[PDB]
Amino acid sequence: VNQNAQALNTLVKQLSSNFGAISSVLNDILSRLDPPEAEVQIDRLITGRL
Amino acid sequence: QCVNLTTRTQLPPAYTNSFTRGVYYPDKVFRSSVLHSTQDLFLPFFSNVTWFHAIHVSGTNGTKRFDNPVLPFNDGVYFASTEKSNIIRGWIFGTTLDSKTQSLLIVNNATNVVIKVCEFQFCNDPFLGVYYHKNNKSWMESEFRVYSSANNCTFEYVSQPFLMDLEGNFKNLREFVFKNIDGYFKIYSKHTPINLVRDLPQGFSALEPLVDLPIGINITRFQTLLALHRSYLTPGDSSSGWTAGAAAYYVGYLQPRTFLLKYNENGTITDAVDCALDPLSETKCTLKSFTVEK
Amino acid sequence: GIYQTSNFRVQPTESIVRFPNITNLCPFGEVFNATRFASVYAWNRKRISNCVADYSVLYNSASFSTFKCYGVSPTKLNDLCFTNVYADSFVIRGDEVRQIAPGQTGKIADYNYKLPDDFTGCVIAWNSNNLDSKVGGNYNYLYRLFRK
Amino acid sequence: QIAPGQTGKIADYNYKLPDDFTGCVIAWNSNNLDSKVGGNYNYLYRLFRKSNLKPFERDISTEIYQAGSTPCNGVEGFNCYFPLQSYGFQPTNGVGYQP
Amino acid sequence: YRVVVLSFELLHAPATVCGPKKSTNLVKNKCVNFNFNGLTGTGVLTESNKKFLPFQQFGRDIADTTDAVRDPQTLEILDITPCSFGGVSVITPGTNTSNQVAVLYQGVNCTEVNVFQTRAGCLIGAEH
Ligand SMILES: *[C@@H]1O[C@H](CO)[C@@H](O)[C@H](O)[C@H]1NC(C)=O
Ligand SMILES: *[C@@H]1O[C@H](CO)[C@@H](O)[C@H](O)[C@H]1NC(C)=O
Ligand SMILES: *[C@@H]1O[C@H](CO)[C@@H](O)[C@H](O)[C@H]1NC(C)=O
Ligand SMILES: *[C@@H]1O[C@H](CO)[C@@H](O)[C@H](O)[C@H]1NC(C)=O
Ligand SMILES: *[C@@H]1O[C@H](CO)[C@@H](O)[C@H](O)[C@H]1NC(C)=O
Ligand SMILES: *[C@@H]1O[C@H](CO)[C@@H](O)[C@H](O)[C@H]1NC(C)=O
Ligand SMILES: *[C@@H]1O[C@H](CO)[C@@H](O)[C@H](O)[C@H]1NC(C)=O
Ligand SMILES: *[C@@H]1O[C@H](CO)[C@@H](O)[C@H](O)[C@H]1NC(C)=O
Repeated sequence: VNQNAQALNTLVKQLSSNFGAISSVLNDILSRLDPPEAEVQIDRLITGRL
Repeated sequence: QCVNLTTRTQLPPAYTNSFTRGVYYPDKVFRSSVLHSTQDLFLPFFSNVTWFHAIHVSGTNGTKRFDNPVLPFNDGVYFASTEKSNIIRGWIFGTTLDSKTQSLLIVNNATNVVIKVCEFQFCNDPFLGVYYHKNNKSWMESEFRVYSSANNCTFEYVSQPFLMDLEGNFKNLREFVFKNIDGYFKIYSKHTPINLVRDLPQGFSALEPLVDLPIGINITRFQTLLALHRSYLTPGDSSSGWTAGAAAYYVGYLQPRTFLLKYNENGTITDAVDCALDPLSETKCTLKSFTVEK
Repeated sequence: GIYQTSNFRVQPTESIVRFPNITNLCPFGEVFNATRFASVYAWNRKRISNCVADYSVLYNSASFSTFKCYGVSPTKLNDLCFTNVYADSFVIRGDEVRQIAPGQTGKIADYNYKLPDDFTGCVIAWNSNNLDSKVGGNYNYLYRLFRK
Repeated sequence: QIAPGQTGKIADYNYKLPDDFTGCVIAWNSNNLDSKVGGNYNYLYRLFRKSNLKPFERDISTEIYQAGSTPCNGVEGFNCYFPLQSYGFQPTNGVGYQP
Repeated sequence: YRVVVLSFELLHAPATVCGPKKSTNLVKNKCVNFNFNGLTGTGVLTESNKKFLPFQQFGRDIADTTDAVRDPQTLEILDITPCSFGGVSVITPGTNTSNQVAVLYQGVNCTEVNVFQTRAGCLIGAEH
């Protein structure tokens, strides 16, 4: 059980990482940047999260 | 208008231990019954904080002079005060502390707090002359002798007093943390009744935030404002001041540390662990738990 | 058998926004509704800071014959929180109003108050016929024609 | 501004380019063909529209825009403006202002 | 002509003059887009019995999702749950026998979606 809990916990914490992006919040980056740069930042976040 | 005092004569420094003091809430997020690790500017546990009497009697004759040293501001300051007569009134923050550069001023008199960001021309010994009225004596009239002139004021703040009225062994511990980050001056504070402890007491009290001033100025150095009840024109032989400076103030310096705070069910930080103090604390931080099994 | 084909969600249709009460009323009435305006050589700069600034009151009041903004559009000014705003209050003749804008010349633009070519801000004026004029002539507003 | 991913009065109100453009943009100076001594104002531009353009959308509407809260009804006035301003192309204009 | 020139300073310094922060009505117990003091999100809001200290604004019991938040206008404390999601499964016999299918919604109630509620989810089209 412990391992499985850890297995999930770490995963969710990976949502808080930037992976080189300006923000670990996709909504914040979009509400800030137009498509042609928000797309680069979202691509960085997608790479990290995938 | 300012009044010249005597030479400070560069009293030798004296240190004391800070037993688990200076911990503030880093965020405005309610957290309940969990352990959170934060890397921020904290006062390290069991550190040497330098302590000064408000009034020091050191001369052979018995001279009474304010110990109001001019002190640096290195990445935050933990300022504690043990007093009983409201003889500490505020602070000044700045880089040059003259008319050339802007500076921040905080004073507290009996009714409200005065916070100003201006180009004050401070004198060498800023202070507040305190006198009682002839019939009431309930409040304490203050004459401000901090700055010669002020120009280019860009901030003004008034609110409820930072320091409670202290008007006989009921000493009080006022703990504050000052930070200057990204143009915001952040103040954290806590007030606690103390009893029969000369120095800083052993225990854990978390500093709740007070206020964030968008001052947007550069702060490198700071000083302490004191209240003179005696007379500078005629200094008494003794007892004109307040019991030869029984009250005192301690200053320690914040440094970048990672702390493990324990939020209880009711949202208060009840305990902390400094990861770099000892190997036990390092193990506790690595395990994210206060208790460690064999 | 059993097959996981799609995913079920509930897409929302309405959005709600909550912010705390609007409190720190910026000094504007003391500038635009002021009883007296200084001369064109003791020009009134008033610094406005630490206050929330409502601009629709001005731009949608239709009492300003000039709304000329440089560097910023006048309709998105409500969606910005600047460091400071300097409110410049005076009275000037109408034919000279066209002289308060960057890059211009004239006795006011050259000998009263120069606006740099890189302005970011707004010039706004209203007709003060029934406020500043008197029957015998109001000569309390002074103007220079000569400078070195 | 004639390139994908850019913003401004033309990229938003005159010519929207999609971020995925394939093709070439070409432009040269036209001082001695377009500019006149008295100024050629035959080329008109927009400063205010209700919304940003979708790519390759060509809007030729001349409806008077509503800047205030009251309707314009095709008539200018207070907070009512025609959509198109003229350009002061002159042969003495600077690098920024020549066509 | 009464003239005012408003010069606006936009520098790399904190702002002291700000525009109005337009807010809207509260919608409780409904799946909505919410914006509380700058946090934007999607979810439902319910009344919470938690007590926030005066300096505290948000809540994170799990440290990865803001479970609760204090409303800016009215000082009431309201929590937040995610709008019900979950996979959709098709329960089918082989098509070589029949084209009738049932639909299972995993881990959802039969209100958000011949209905059978199981611990596995809401089943539609299959008889109990
Ligand atoms: C603190 O001060 C004492 C002397 O009072 C000294 O022995 C000790 O090394 C100091 N510790 C630190 C960390 O500076
Ligand atoms: C406190 O000080 C301010 C100026 O710093 C002064 O105006 C005020 O009157 C003082 N309070 C009282 C009760 O006099
Ligand atoms: C928290 O506060 C409640 C009363 O408000 C009390 O019942 C509970 O025991 C408290 N928990 C602590 C910190 O002891
Ligand atoms: C001036 O006063 C009028 C009242 O007739 C009001 O409508 C207007 O908004 C005021 N202007 C400012 C800048 O407060
Ligand atoms: C906002 O105003 C309402 C009354 O309109 C009041 O009940 C509420 O406490 C106020 N909130 C703040 C944060 O001042
Ligand atoms: C399945 O359907 C096929 C026709 O597609 C038929 O040949 C076969 O007999 C069927 N088998 C069963 C077991 O239903
Ligand atoms: C949700 O499912 C439970 C069964 O676990 C049921 O008791 C409850 O009524 C359902 N909720 C609604 C709103 O029907
Ligand atoms: C099962 O039998 C009980 C009576 O014992 C009845 O109440 C219930 O509706 C029945 N369920 C089904 C699915 O037939």
